[PDB]
Amino acid sequence: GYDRALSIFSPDGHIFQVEYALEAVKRGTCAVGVKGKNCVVLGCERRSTLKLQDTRITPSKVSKIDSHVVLSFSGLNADSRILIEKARVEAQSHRLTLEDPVTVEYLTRYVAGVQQRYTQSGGVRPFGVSTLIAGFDPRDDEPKLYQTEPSGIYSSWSAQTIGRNSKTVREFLEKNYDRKEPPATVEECVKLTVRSLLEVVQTGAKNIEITVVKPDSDIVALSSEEINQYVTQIEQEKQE
Amino acid sequence: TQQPIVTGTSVISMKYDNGVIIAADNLGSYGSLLRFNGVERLIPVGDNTVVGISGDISDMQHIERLLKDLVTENAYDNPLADAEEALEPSYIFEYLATVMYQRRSKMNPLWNAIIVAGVQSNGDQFLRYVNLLGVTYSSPTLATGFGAHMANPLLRKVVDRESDIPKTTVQVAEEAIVNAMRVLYYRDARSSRNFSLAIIDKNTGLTFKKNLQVENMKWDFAKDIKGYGTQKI
Amino acid sequence: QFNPYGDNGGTILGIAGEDFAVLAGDTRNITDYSINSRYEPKVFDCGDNIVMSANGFAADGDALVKRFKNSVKWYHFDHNDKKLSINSAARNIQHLLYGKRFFPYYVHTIIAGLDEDGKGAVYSFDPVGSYEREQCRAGGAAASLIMPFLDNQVNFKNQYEPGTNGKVKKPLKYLSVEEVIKLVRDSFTSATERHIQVGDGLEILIVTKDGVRKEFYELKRD
Amino acid sequence: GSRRYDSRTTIFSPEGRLYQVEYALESISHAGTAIGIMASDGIVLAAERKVTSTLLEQDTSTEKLYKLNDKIAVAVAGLTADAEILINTARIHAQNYLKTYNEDIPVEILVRRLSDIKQGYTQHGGLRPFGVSFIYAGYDDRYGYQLYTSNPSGNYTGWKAISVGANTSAAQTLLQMDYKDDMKVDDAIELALKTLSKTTDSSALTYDRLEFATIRKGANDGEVYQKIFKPQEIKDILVKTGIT
Amino acid sequence: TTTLAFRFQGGIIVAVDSRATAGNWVASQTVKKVIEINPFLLGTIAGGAADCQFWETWLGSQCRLHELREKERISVAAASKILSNLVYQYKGAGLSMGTMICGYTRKEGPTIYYVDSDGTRLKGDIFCVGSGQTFAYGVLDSNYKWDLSVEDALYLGKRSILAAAHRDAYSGGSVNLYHVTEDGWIYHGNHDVGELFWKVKEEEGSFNNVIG
Amino acid sequence: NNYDGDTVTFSPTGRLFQVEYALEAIKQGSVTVGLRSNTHAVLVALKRNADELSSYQKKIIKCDEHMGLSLAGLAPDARVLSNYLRQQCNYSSLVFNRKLAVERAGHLLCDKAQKNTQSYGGRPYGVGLLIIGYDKSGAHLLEFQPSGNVTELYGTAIGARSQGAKTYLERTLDTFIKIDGNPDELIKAGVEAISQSLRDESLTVDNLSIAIVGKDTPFTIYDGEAVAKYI
Amino acid sequence: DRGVSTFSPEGRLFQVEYSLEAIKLGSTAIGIATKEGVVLGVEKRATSPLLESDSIEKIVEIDRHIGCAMSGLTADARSMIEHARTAAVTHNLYYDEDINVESLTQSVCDLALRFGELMSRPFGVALLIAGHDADDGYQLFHAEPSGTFYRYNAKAIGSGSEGAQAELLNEWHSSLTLKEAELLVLKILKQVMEEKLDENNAQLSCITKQDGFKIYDNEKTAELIKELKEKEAAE
Amino acid sequence: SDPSSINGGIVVAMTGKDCVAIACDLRLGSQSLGVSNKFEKIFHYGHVFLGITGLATDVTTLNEMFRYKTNLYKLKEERAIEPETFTQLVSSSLYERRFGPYFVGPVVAGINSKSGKPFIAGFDLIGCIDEAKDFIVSGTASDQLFGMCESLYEPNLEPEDLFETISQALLNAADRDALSGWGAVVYIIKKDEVVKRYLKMRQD
Amino acid sequence: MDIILGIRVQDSVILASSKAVTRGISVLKDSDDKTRQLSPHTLMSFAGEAGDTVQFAEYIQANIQLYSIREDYELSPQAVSSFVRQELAKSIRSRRPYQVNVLIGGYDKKKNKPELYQIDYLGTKVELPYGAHGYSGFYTFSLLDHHYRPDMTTEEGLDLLKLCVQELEKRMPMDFKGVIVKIVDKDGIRQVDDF
Ligand SMILES: *[B]([O])([O])[C]([C][C]([C])[C])[N]C(=O)[C]([C]C1=[C][C]=[C][C]=[C]1)[N]C(=O)C1=[C]N=[C][C]=N1
Ligand SMILES: [Mg+2]
Ligand SMILES: [Mg+2]
Ligand SMILES: [Mg+2]
Ligand SMILES: [Mg+2]
Repeated sequence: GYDRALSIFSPDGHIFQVEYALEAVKRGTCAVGVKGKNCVVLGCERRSTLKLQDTRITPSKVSKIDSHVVLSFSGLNADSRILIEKARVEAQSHRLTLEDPVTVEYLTRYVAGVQQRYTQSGGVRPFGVSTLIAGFDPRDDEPKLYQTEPSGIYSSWSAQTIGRNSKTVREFLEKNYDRKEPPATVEECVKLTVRSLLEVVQTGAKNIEITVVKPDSDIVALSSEEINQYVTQIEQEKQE
Repeated sequence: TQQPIVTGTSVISMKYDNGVIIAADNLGSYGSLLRFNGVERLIPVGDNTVVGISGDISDMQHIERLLKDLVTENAYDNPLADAEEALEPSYIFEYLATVMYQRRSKMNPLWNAIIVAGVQSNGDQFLRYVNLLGVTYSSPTLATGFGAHMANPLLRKVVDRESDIPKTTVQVAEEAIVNAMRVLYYRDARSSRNFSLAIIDKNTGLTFKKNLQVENMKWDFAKDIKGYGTQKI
Repeated sequence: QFNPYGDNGGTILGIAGEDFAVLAGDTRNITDYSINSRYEPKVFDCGDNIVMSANGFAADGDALVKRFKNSVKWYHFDHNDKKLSINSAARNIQHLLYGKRFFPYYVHTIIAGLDEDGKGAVYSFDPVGSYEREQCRAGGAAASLIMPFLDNQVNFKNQYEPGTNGKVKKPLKYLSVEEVIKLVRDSFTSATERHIQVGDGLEILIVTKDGVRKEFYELKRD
Repeated sequence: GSRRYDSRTTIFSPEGRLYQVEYALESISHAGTAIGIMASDGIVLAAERKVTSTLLEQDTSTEKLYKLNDKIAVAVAGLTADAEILINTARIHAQNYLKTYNEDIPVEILVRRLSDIKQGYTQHGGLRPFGVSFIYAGYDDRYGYQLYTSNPSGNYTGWKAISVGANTSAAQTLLQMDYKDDMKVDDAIELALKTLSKTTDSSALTYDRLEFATIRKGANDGEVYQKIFKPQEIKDILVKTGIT
Repeated sequence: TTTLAFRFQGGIIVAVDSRATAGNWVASQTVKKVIEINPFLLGTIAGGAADCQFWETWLGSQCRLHELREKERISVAAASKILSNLVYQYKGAGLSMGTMICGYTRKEGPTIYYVDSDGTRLKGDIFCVGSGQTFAYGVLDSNYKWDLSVEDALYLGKRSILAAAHRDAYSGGSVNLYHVTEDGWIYHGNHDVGELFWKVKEEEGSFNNVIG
Repeated sequence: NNYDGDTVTFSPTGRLFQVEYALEAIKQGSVTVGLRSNTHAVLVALKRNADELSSYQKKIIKCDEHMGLSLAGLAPDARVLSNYLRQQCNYSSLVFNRKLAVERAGHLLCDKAQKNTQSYGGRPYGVGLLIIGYDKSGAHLLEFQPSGNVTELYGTAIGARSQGAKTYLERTLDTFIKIDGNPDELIKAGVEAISQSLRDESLTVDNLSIAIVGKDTPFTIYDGEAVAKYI
Repeated sequence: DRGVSTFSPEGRLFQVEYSLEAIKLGSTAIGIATKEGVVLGVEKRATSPLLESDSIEKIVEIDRHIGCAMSGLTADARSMIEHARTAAVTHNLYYDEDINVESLTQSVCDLALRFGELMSRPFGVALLIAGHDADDGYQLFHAEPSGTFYRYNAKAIGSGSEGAQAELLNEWHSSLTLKEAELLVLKILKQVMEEKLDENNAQLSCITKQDGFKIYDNEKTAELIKELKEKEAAE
Repeated sequence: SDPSSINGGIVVAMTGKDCVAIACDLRLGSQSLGVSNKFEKIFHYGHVFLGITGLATDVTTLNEMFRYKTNLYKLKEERAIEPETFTQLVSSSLYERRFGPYFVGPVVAGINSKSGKPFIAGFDLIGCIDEAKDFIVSGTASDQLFGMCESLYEPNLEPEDLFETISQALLNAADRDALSGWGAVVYIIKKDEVVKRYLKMRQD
Repeated sequence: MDIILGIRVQDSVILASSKAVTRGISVLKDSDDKTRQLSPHTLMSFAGEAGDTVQFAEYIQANIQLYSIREDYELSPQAVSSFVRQELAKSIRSRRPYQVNVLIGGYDKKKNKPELYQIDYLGTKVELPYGAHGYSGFYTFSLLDHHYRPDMTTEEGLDLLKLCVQELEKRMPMDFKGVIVKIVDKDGIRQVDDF
């Protein structure tokens, strides 16, 4: 078998293949995650260079791992499918052996472990993907939002963004998001998520995707018209 | 798992004051057929050890090759192969015992009973048994097959415990072995008159005697035995 | 068909004292109705103040003891010459035995020594690794003859105090090393009388804080 | 040892791109243009054969349009030999699904499987990727008529109308201009041929330089028919639309 | 062997006998048939001694690894399923095991799982396992209520083992009592049958058949 | 230069640079001394510390009751090779009821190190070893190099500044060989030998490490206040 | 290019030396051993204020009597911790006892050099393994990706290591109490950290014979930080 | 115990003038217990018809297997498989499981689309081809079917006459077998039309 | 385990499964649910050798749930039954086969029809209006042959099911401790708590 060490250290103590995998994430479309008091919202960018697309059948950016957990990403699209599949398998495997669905932290730890394994295995390159994993633990009403990256490190976030122009939207969230009092309702949380994407997206038409996840496996994806109403309200308030 | 085909019968042995004696007949039986009359079942290893083997002859020949190969391997990169780092009886036995137990553990045994007789570097007598099951034991007298039932009782009258070993000379010990071989020829239906005997002494070394025969047999009284009870003529 | 198991007879006995422990075993080795050896050592010093015996099928018995002695050696290498405690040895032996669960070592194993508080300890095993610490245990061919005698004379079972008539039990006073050796010798003499696979000689290993001492006694040779 | 000669096909550039994938896409950009157009009542697949000869036996030839099963077909752009390896794998995958569930494979599931195979060659194994881009035209009872594309990266996307191979930039602009949602198959046939006729590097578009196919519900009652056009049938539709 | 465990108002009662036999030979009267997996999990054992000891000792190692990895104690359901999935791999090989995995957690409450070497895994309120299980069931079923005091429930478990120890030839020796609560298990002593029988006979007025 | 990328490449003058670079790791390592008489064999090792808060790296490893070694270079490689010796000594005991000869132990180490110098992918061992032992032919001392070369000697030293101790032993050859039935005097000669390799630092209680094996003396290691006698 | 297990002309493994440079870029971790216990402390170093700092797990339990702190590429440490936990529990299964801290450390270090062309590169993380056993008492070990481990009375690893180690040189003595050690870790962490030290961006832990390994709460650490400020202002 | 007679069932095939016929019963049972009366044993891949008797799980498995293989054949060959070629494919597929065989009794029937020649064939469980001119029988009442076919059959029968012969052969054979019956189906096959007829028979 | 029944009526599928779990001479439990929900509109009951039954059912459950998440779509009962059959057909020629018989009751939301499939451990699939495994069918099929009509309501189906259980309770030797009844229709799966 092909055993070649592709991910290796350099004189300055860097693993370039892992760092170049982050550059692939930097190229990817923007993804954002914001958690409220009783909800989490995942926002995603759709680049409008691709028109004449069939939005019914085109792979959606936000993927369900289980009925209570979701995964969005920035980076290579093909690579993301492999992580999502493994995660979905592990979710069912956990239910089978532990007789309880995965916690969001556990699912994140697994996905992050897979990414890490690909940074010190022979004959493989790292995943060019960073993920945002969000949801609610079984029988728990506390919102959860985690991030992973090609190196394999993971951590929890009150709010976070990844992908192209993520530096700008992270700047927005850092001043607008208050920890002492987060978005109390679903509306407030979605509004803040759409606002943060509007700093980068360009047009607020079919370029913004929103997915709301609530406790007890209550996940729903917003339509074009529903999102367009948020876009209208934000700009009308801005004209002042 | 197999069955033994061509087989060798008893191997008998005992310790004496300055060494050990071992003996075995020259027959290779094929069931009830006394097929091969010139089979050597005592195999010397160096000038200080003799391995006596009973049971399956094809497996005996395999073991013979293993020992021959052991001497070759010991000589490799060994300037003291004919001195301090020569093969000892204890080394040769433990090797065989390892093999026998390994083979029984794979359910494919070497169908043999083996007695390793010899003298160690420090002059100590070595005599130990091992068989197809990997079972091992030592005793002042050791015997396989029918020998266990008929030879041991006779040899144990000479050396009954450890303290009787220094009191037993080579002449007395050899006499007991030769007598035991005669008794086996009287009573073992798969034995032969012709046998080999080996003495390993700490002073006079290895003496290997071939083409010995059972002699001074009592048969004359047979003429007086008539019928099976009431018959007179 | 080839039968990979055999029965080499013999019998072993472990007794735990207050600050000592003994492991005894007869020196006879047999197959069927023949004697192989009148003196074939069966109880072994395995280092770290632990004595061991694996009675039943001698080939498996020797293999196990050999592997445990090996385990003691590698325990020193891997853990900075640390002394292997009797409880740790017992657990290790369970894994050696259960490792061959589907092709067992056909033996009844007993180990003896001192625990980490300096008190006498005896551990007993079945062929497939089940074990248990005990104050008293006989194993092997004549175990059925000896154990009841030990229940009576070591643990004072079915014994009460005169005058009270079944109300007050006999108090469980401790036994000295001289008192234990008397019970061991009588156990084997009695077993020798009624069991054909027991006889020739008795070898006792006594374990104390000072080390491992040996004692040998003659038994009937018929 | 052998390390000296290893090209390292599965690594990132400093910019975060997969060298071999990018170069494979450059190879595909020189391949004959293939167009897929999806309508309300069917799908059209059109493709241009590359600089043919008069002595090429056309009626028995097949380099662009392949049949995966009765419901799904693909248009190829790139190395034909590479494509056939993947096509045979896809045919087997469809049959495995049919054997397992006793139902025809959904289009997306087949597309995802092939796309995952391509992905694997970019992440592990040290082998070169497949220099192939597919247009998948298919039908199932869940999503109805569907158009997909996959490329050497193993990334796939859904489309209403799409082109692969040469002059996709020019071709996509023309499709984006004249395509409408309420369009029908007959109109889509005309759009496909008109788009090729303008983007082609040849002097004139003729029947012998084309492969054509449709997936219609235009079949006796509720069922789907695949029609791989014959040379004479391509010649007739070229006259009908008014190109020749 | 006789082992039982039942759920009630004050948590779980676990009671076992102490005898081990090889044919008609009594091998031991002092066997520990309750295994302390952790401060909140107990495992009973019946059938093959080595199989039971080895794998329930092994189970404790797997449960300890779980709480190191997950920063949270293992559930009774998950602990029981680790064991049942393990023995299922060995199905047909000849393992002989009958166990109750007994414990308490916040999410589950007091829970008992019966696990067996055929691969059977059952949640339930009452279980009796072993050669003398039928004798234990007789006493237990006729006297069981949810509203029992810790003191009365402990006696019922003790008395049910005694009943089986008397009638079943392969049960006896002594009775080990455990009480599992919200705050973990509590040991309630070794009770020799040789003394317990005469004590119960006199005080309870039972066993009028036997002479004493 | 162009021929040092891997172990599978000879240079134009017939040199193996990766093996020579592995040899260089030994010279960087702390000094250790070996010497023997007819009755006993002694190892003396100068242990090295990272700083004042750190412990002193152990230099001597036991292989059997009658054999052990001291290391200089990559310590993990010494752990791999000593583990191999432990197994080989142990195989000889279990199978042949025979204590492994020190000469044969050297032959096994040579052949193990060699395979790593001829195959692609792997690397040479980065450590040198001094093996002492007492077998059926008396006391022995070996010097192992990761090129594969093993050498039986009366005395020697390896590591940094080892040339000083090696010269001392070369002068003292006739004296220390005659130290029979006297372990303390043989150790004294070893401690005096390793002292010739010292600069700036001197032998302290937790710095020095001594090991010995002999006729009626199992392989035992001395550290701490047990070696204060010899300072 | 060049081999992964290649020696430099100086006699060092290139990849091992390069991994040590990655560890220097990592966040600071400090360990101090005493007769009353061993203290472990780390710098969390959150990349952004939106990152929930309590989810940063750079101090980890291996067993009840052994703890661990890390520095460098912390993702690489997960398999090392898993191996350590398995080794600790497995030894308890085989020997019915706690495993020696040194033996546990040795087991972890055996993985270090299992790389070639096994894993494709060395670990890019250093570990401070602290614990207690009956034989050698309270211990602190430093486990590198070279496969080498040193025992220490006190040790600092990460970006501010050489500056912290010099401070530990002067401050450490054999009669330190546990409380004194806790404050000393906080003192040195505060000195080498970029951002201002508080309970949210720094974490403490300890291992004692009685209570075993414990990660300190943010409320408990906050008091020790407040206790530190007062005693420094006292003179 | 005997796999070939757990579920029960029968198949028969016959040749006529420019036509072939294949028929089967509808029973599926578990020994004495009748379970299903809709279990058809005749399948078709294009114009080639395959009847399969024996163990029901293998009947189903092999149908799915030959559907699989004939579909791939058609995609690659760009034409439907013929009866002669399919017969070889069945034989090959059965023999590859020589020492772990499918417990079945297959029967092929059809008309070659190019030559127009009627074709029938039978197999044993491991793949041996019996290519008969007149008729093929299979199943638990094979003895009965042999007796009926050998007496009732004559060559060159017209499609509508051939229907009567094969139907009477099946029905009367099934009525002397405990594990066969519970309904019956008859396929009459001509070069470009195929008629399927369900027969009324005794339901015991 | 012992008795599992199934009946497909006009607009639903009803599965009935015994509650008893007997090991040897003791009834260990009298409230055991011998079924698993594979998907919102598909239910599988099971009976066979101890251990194998649950292990197989949960394994199938996990696989169908995995498919549902991956495609965001529910498989048809026909598709699920075919998947289950293949697993059992694969199993029968394994080293140690799954010794499990199953009934799969589902409501096809596409065709708006209830569907009942009977599959034995060999992988023998049949679609039926009513089905049973083990010795149950020997009593119940004759009753169902008489009374069943294809246009029965769910309430009529339950009455016909009661008549089956009464016959089993009268004539079968084993005390199976009653049955748990579950209904599968357009609205999903629900349990009849009083029976
Ligand atoms: B109990 O009777 O199941 C008991 C429990 C065991 C944990 C001690 N088992 C045994 O006593 C078995 C024999 C047996 C009797 C009745 C049913 C099943 C099994 N004995 C042993 O496992 C055993 C182990 N070592 C020595 C002697 N006996
Ligand atoms: Mg006698
Ligand atoms: Mg498990
Ligand atoms: Mg009939
Ligand atoms: Mg069936």
